Amino acid sequence: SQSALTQPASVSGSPGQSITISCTGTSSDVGGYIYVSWYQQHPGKAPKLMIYDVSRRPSGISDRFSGSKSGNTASLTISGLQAEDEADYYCNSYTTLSTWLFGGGTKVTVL
Amino acid sequence: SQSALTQPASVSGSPGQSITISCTGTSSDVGGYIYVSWYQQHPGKAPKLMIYDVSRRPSGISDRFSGSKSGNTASLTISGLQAEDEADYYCNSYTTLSTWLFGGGTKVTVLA
Amino acid sequence: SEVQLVESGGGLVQPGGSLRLSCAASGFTFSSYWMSWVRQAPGKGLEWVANIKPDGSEKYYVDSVKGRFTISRDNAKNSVYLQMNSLRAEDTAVYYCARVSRGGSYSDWGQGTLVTVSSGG
Amino acid sequence: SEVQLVESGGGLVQPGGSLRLSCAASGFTFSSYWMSWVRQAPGKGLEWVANIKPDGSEKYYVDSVKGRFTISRDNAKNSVYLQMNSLRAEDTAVYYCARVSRGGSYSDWGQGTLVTVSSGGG
Amino acid sequence: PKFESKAALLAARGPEELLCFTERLEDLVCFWEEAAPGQYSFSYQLEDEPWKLCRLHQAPTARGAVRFWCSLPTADTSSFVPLELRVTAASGAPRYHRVIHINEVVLLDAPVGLVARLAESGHVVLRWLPPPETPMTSHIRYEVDVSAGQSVQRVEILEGRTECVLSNLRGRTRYTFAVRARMAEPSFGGFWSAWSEPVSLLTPSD
Amino acid sequence: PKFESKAALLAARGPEELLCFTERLEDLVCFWEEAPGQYSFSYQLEDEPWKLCRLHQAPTAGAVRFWCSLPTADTSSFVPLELRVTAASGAPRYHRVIHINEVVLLDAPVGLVARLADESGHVVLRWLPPPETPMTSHIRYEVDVSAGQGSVQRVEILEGRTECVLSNLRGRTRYTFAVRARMAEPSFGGFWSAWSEPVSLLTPSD
Repeated sequence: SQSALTQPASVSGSPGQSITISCTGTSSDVGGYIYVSWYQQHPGKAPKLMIYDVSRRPSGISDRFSGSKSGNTASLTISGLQAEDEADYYCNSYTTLSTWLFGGGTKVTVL
Repeated sequence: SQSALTQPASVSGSPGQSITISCTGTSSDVGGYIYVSWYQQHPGKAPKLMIYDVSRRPSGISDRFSGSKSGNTASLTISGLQAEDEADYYCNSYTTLSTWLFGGGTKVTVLA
Repeated sequence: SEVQLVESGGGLVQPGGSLRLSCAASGFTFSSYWMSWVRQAPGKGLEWVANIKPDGSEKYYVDSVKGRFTISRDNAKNSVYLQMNSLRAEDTAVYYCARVSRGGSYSDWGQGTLVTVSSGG
Repeated sequence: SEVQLVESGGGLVQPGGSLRLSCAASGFTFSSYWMSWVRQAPGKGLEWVANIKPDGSEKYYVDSVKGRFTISRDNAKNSVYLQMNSLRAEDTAVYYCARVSRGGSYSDWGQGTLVTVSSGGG
Repeated sequence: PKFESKAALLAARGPEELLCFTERLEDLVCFWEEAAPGQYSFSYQLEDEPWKLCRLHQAPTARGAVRFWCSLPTADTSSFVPLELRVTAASGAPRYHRVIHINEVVLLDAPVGLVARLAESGHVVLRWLPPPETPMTSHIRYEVDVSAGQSVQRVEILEGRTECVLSNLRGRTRYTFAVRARMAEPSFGGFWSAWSEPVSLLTPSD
Repeated sequence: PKFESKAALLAARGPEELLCFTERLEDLVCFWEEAPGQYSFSYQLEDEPWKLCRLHQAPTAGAVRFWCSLPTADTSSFVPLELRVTAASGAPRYHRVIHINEVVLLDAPVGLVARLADESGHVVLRWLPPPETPMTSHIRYEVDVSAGQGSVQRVEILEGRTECVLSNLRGRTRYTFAVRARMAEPSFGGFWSAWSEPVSLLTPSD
């Protein structure tokens, strides 16, 4: 299968602190297009769109969530960490193979 | 699936010595019929009939191989153990369910 | 936020078996958006499976389902379909229906329908 | 010695696929003996699969194979057959053809044909 | 003691033909009866084994007839294999020629412990035990005989079941019951055993 | 400077209609040219409510060009972008529904070189993809073949391939070659770019 984008297995932080999740691919996907998005998933629930087009937010998403990318690595930043932010986070990118590719996923834990 | 007849995982012995392989079932199979047989299988080869009808030998089987059973347990004894005897050994029995049931198999190893 | 996606058609199936998933859409102009299927094996991550053009003239699949899965849609019935033939054990997952929006992002998700591919001991 | 059993029809198959095994017999009066199929998963033990009457009027199967496998025979061609439908991964084994003899024992064995059920395509 | 009784039973059915039967699937006896005495040779072929000769025995039966029997060696009593038999007169003439399987000529003992009892119901319940010292009782089917007048009733009992509930029986009659057994297992076969010891019972009225 | 060149290119083809194009899939400009008059430019993205775009105007000399540069936040792909140009009188001037990923206009290919083959005699053309453009593998090309005096030949180049070998050319003629590019990826689309800088070559004789 096509190898999923590389995300850290897990990141942790205290409430109020800021954390960042990385999403590394190639210049054939992440570094080749602006079509990069981020998703949040709580246990037993459907994924939720947090960031699209690298840095854009949907109408109901908090400004604590921000996105960026440099080179072939996209980054999701969560400022003012809260207990409700404890979830799985996935990135997604368009590829040269006319496919869409998710990342491995990052388990966020709040202390 | 139907649980295989209980055989020891592996038995070993020195050349010249005698070893015995056990085959435990119930009174509905091993202890219910005389239709108990033993088979020998060398690595990469097809199995070979050593004993049939509990104690009978086919033509060309060494008399070093002997079979018997008491209660619900059949036993295969190999006297004068040799290097060529190193193989897997399976027992087989008719069952009340009109099926035939192999044992788990026993690995015989001869130490020099 | 009124947008709703409801999957259907999952269940248990023998390996090699067939299965057809359905996704009823409402709350938006269905015929002008790409639709997608995304699956998630229990305890595992998200995996993109298939996309389909609004008019269905172009279709793309993840490698492992090509020749086995077929995505389709009925704009008059506001539905997306995923025909799953020759099902394998590794196809066992929760299958999500998703609306493709800005930048190809998946703005709306269904609750997913569970597909289990196994045999009996 | 004079008795010979040659299996055929094995190979790779996708799960759910079908496969038909054949066993050509020679060296004995084929039509007056029970015939049997025994399989062996790689590194595992022997497992009885099916028996068939000399006239083919009675057939028996191991439980996990009922409704999926069908044993048959053609006495005029001295052959035993095993139709295997809806193949599972646990059906992956070397399938032996055996002649049933005294006390139901398997006096003669074929060399076996390999049946592999997998998907691969990683 | 049990052989002659079973032999006479088989002699009762087709006294002229060749009769072979097994009791424990580790034995075989073939026997035929003729009018009084000729000399014969008993030969048999098992599986792939070469033809062998069986030592033929002879003894007179009351009413002056002679019984010729051969008790096959235990080593040659294997099941699920063709056993060809050939009885040849000393002249070279053929007397008998059969091909049997040991597992298909089973003759069990008669069932035991037959009990008849009434059910508030006016129905008769029969209960019995399988033939003693016999393994695999579960694969034995039975047949019960119901007789009153001068005149019978035969009921088939499925394998493993050792009891029978009878209805439609005439009131205030004296019924007598008996039950015999035989192998019913798919891979086995044989002949009906002798009838068990009978039991009687007087039914109630309407 | 690069916008005006591409605008004039699109103006040459269908001067009357509304012209929209993107360069980096992060931008969009729609423009039309007329013989000044007042208009209102409105657009609807995805399902978002209708927005108004600040409409600009400038003379081309004497025609006037009206263009709107969409906000970068509203330049998303794979979603319907409905456009409506309405006159100040309320009369409708234009009405289009486009996809941003389907109106790509790349730069012209560069580094076009024409050469004879070592022993063959045939002409091989080689060029480079449009500069500062990602995803080169999904760009297909078209080369133009022209000869002097009185005369045109178009050859389609498959995506990713940046060279062409031409046969069947007339001997001792002066050929001139040019190459343009466009998006060929299934999920994308657009228009032919401007021709590259041309190159000439004199063929040997047949």
